[PDB]
Amino acid sequence: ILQHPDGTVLKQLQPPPRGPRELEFYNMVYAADCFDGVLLELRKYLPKYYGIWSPPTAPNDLYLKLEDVTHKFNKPCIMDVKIGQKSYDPFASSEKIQQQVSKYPLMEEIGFLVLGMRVYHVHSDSYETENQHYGRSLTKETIKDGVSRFFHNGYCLRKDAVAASIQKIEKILQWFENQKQLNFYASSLLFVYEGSGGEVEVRMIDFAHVFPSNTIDEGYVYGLKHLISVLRSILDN
Ligand SMILES: Cc1cc(C)cc(-c2onc3ccc(/C=C/C(=O)O)cc23)c1
Repeated sequence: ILQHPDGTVLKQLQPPPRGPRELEFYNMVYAADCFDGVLLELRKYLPKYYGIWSPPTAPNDLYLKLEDVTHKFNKPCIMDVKIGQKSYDPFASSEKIQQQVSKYPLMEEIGFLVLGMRVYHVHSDSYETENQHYGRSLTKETIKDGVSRFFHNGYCLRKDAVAASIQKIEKILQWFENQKQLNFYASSLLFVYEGSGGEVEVRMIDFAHVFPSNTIDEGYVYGLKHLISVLRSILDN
């Protein structure tokens, strides 16, 4: 993720087939001739897409130019949460499935995985960051506290941002409960709230493993519902 002063991020296409699939996902959703109500609604929950971008002198080098969802924040607090029971896709080999399940064997049980967070602390005027190993450490016993950490600014628990997050996730959940044409594996929700101020963003990202489907995305829904339940329990802290 390259953050550009103009309010965008550049995301480099991952190696094939992942990068190409993500490009084609954005292209389908943001097709200027799209009249599919499901895809038109989905746009609300993605970063705005500004098309494929390559350096003037390097057409080999493929990026997605995307909206920087954090741009309108002063001190953005950022959490990336992978959603679903499976982070392997329907065409994974047995080895690929193990690779993926072994990354976090609780994925089936919990339905989400914190990929990281960046949390502004007011008292120190500083950020604390958690990496992939944080979320992968979390168990049924510690997931609630693990998520809570995102909404603690070193003085209070930001229950406003928690409530706002539930409300925005609910709209995404509603989108998933009214579509049976896409299934999303290893995709994430990006949570942003203002650390320095009620603004909150919850957007879907990471579409290297979105596939056509004829079913509800039950794994994604499970994850959304479990994540909401956790956030809801945090409101009782
Ligand atoms: C500073 C910072 C940190 C992180 C983790 C994400 C972002 C971020 O802000 N707007 C973002 C928009 C998109 C993506 C990735 C999209 C994809 O994989 O499809 C990431 C973003 C910004």
